[PDB]
Amino acid sequence: ATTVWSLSSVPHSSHVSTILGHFKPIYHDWGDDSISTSTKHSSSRALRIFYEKGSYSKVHDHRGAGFYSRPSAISSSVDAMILKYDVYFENFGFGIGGKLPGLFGGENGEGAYKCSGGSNPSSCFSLRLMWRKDGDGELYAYIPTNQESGFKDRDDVIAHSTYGQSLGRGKFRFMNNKWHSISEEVHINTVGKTDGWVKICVQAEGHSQQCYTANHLRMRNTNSHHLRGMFFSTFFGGSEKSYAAPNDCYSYFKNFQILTPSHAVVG
Repeated sequence: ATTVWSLSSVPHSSHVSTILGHFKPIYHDWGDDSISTSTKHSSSRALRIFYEKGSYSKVHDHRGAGFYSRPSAISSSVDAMILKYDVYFENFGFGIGGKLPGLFGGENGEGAYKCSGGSNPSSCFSLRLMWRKDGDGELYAYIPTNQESGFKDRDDVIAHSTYGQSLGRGKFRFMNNKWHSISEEVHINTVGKTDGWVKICVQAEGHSQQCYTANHLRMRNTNSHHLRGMFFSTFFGGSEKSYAAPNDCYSYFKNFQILTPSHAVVG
């Protein structure tokens, strides 16, 4: 597969706009106060996100960070994409869950950035990861309501009426105080079919790779929708205090890559 974009490290800068420079263009960025850089766990200077004890999505300060990234090298009709990155969890403390970066797509414009929170218009899909209780991982998908028959009753699905769908929860798990290599391979559906899929592999250093494949997915209902790039998103929650971070804790990200393999749907 062809690598169209990568980001090994971030510069040692106090200016967040410079820290995030090679992610650009970015859209709907937030969380400056949580963003810094660190070589504590790696030779490559990593993007570091701070989550203050007690923080979650609704807390005003130090609750994490978010932005959509659409590197210019990505063409406008990409139907298959692989996102890779390394993440270190420091002092987790996973509480009852939070967000991690994943891919997103949809319309070519602002419509693509609307699939989060309580919002799921027919302009986008988003495929962030989440951690959960005890560091269990999942695909956390904002996808169209018209999924295949019986979708909600799938063994790999914990559905929600308004928020994201939990796919594959517990099939991989995140470990405190370790690096993890993460890959998310996404092939969006043929329009008119539920033949899209997502394969996530996670490997904590020292341990065996664990992979989960979500197949028979619908991401789009129209042919003008495509994969657009990375939805960088990380914070605890959830929308209420029960999701508050139990600890002052930190995540570190390095070695970002986006590849574009040949599109291959699975019916």
